[PDB]
Amino acid sequence: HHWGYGKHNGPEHWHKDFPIAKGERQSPVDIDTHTAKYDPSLKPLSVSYDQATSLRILNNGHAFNVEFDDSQDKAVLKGGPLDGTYRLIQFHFHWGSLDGQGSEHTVDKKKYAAELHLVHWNTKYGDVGKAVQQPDGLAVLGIFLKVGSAKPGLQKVVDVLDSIKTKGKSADFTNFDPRGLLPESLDYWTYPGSLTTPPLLECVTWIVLKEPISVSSEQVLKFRKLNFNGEGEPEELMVDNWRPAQPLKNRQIKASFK
Ligand SMILES: NS(=O)(=O)c1ccc(C(=O)NCc2cccc(F)c2F)cc1
Ligand SMILES: [Hg+2]
Ligand SMILES: [Zn+2]
Repeated sequence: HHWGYGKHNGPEHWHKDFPIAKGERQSPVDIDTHTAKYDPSLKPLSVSYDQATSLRILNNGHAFNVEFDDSQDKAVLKGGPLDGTYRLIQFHFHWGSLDGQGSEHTVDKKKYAAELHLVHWNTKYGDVGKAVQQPDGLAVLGIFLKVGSAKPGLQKVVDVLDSIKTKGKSADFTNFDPRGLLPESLDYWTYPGSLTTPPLLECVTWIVLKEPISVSSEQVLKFRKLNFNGEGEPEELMVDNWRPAQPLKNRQIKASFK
């Protein structure tokens, strides 16, 4: 019926309902570090999340989103390859059933345990709905998660997963600081792409950070205990909610570092 990540409604089937799946600037892609162009004109990212107002966390089937109040320029992203101000609307993760898979983007074919996506929308468009209809409507900050030492800033997220085990569940999630999920360095790669889930709109400027953050095995394990299904339905563990790398086509991956 609806799309998913299973054998019968997974990524290989999406093109039937969303023709854009075989488009020209689809994501994710493999970042070949030896062919990525170091661009001296790329400016440093400006991540201002000091006034971020998280509101709730919900399991929407597919993944879990932490939503933010984007009624005003509270948490924004500017700089880098971006033009204008982009407001943070939500963040979510993609992870695997095993530590050796989970990320959507790969670096030199290397997959990480998971990938964090901080989704922002261009303010010049007034609302997210309009922004998705534009080639530069969204900017997603992608951060790789590697299994190692626990990330303290991620623990609040992990503790609440129990209350949103199944599809449709949500819980109040206020006062969460997104800054706790950032690596030390903001060096990044960038390329024009798309949403990695249906509708797969090609409205995204991807900003993938070079430095991954580390999370403990216990932290990643809790992600894996979530359910794709809603209460009262057969249990399907929410794992491997990632889309395989797509062809780069006529695109150039630029790097903010040499
Ligand atoms: N993993 S990712 O960062 O690429 C990604 C980010 C956001 C969304 C999203 O907001 N989807 C819902 C959505 C999007 C467009 C139009 C809609 F109607 C809608 F519901 C999907 C994928
Ligand atoms: Hg678009
Ligand atoms: Zn995502």
